[PDB]
Amino acid sequence: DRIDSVSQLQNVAETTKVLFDVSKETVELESEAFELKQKVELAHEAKAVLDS
Amino acid sequence: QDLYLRELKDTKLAPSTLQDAEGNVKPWNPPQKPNLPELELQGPEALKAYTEQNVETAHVAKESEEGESEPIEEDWLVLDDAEETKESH
Repeated sequence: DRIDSVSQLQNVAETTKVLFDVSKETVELESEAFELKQKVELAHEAKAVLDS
Repeated sequence: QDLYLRELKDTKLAPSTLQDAEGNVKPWNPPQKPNLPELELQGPEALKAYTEQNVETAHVAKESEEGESEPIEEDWLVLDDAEETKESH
């Protein structure tokens, strides 16, 4: 039974490193379009005033 | 013929000073000038908001930081809590 328990995570821990790696960027890489959000909302009011 | 020409001429007397020229307006007692080009020129921005969205307030986006760059007091606690979870896992 302990053969299976050890073999459950024989391949997991090293494959979780790239998992832990990429998950960090994919979470904390949302700032570039956050600034684009600032200019996208800047565009809407620019359209809004001229439409007004 | 004349009855059209004279009313065409009439379009060059009564409304000629109205919009064709800027001689105010004779038939009307209220004036035409201090309504649209000065009071209602800001009228479109009297309907919307001024000095905030017509100026448009191009504002710097508020900057958000990371987890205070303080890993040692939380990563090991998370590691200690990871021990707690994996006993329950």
